Amino acid sequence: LGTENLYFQSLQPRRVSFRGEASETLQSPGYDPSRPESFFQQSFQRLSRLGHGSYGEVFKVRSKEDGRLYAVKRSMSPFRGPKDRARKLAEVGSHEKVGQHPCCVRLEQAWEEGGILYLQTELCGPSLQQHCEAWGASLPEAQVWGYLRDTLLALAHLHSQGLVHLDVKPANIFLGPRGRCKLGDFGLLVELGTAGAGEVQEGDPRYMAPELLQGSYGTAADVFSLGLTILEVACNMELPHGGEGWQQLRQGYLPPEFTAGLSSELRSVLVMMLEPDPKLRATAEALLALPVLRQ
Ligand SMILES: CNC(=O)c1nn(C)c2c1C(C)(C)Cc1cnc(Nc3ccc(N4CCN(C)CC4)cc3)nc1-2
Repeated sequence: LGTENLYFQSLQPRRVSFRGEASETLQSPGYDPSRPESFFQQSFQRLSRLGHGSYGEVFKVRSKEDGRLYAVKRSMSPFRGPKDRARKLAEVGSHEKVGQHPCCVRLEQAWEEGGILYLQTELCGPSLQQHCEAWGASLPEAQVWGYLRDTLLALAHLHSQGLVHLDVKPANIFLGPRGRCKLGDFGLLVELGTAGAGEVQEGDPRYMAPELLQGSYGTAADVFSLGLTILEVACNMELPHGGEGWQQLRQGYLPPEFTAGLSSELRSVLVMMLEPDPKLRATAEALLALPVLRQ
């Protein structure tokens, strides 16, 4: 990748896909390629900004094609070059590899224009982080068990295919109707056994599995991250980025000032998920087999 001819070469949208229909031309009611506005500008009603960061922005939109609501994630600035472009496009690939699942945020379509990547997904509710902020307290365990089960279902789906999300956290879990949720943000997702060697994009340090400090990547890392995710939302407990507390949470410590009110059942499951040794840590499939996590 770091050596292509025409390294610097950079107008109308091109579909990004699983090599099915695409590579392809896009069309839409409201879109005329000879007008200078982008496909995104012409083909959607932009309703609000749902999120933003160094990556770009996510908008709530209404599609002019079907009049339905979606989210569109748009990258910040034109591709830096071939490696940046490949890195960003790989998020679409990760969706293709994951495939559709009721506990994963669904990708509807993706395209690039003018060096910008656009991912149009289903519109979900707020993140679990945002939900906890609105609640202003610990979530009732009845809510927690549902979110735990749904995100475990998502992880089992990824893990069965040798995929690791690597950034499981409340901010990347989105609420659905009637108590469900979905795992999203596949930007850091990796397929084990494929380079880059030291497949090095790092998730949020608050939720990182301890074995990742020595580069031991595996599906078990996601189970640990989800354990801390659920601990945080069930206890309204801020997680340390580092220091003594960060180490203790990775040595089996459950702070009594925060966790004394957990049911024995939920505590028991969290201990399984937070096991420091990834070889001993429960798998998502194994957790989902526990009667307490049944349908
Ligand atoms: C890197 N970022 C993302 O992947 C990402 N961020 N958001 C906010 C979304 C994504 C996805 C996973 C790519 C797609 C998506 C799909 N749906 C939502 N829904 C949503 C709804 C409401 C809100 N809020 C409403 C109240 N507000 C003050 C803003 C937060 C945030 C997100 N968010 C998103």
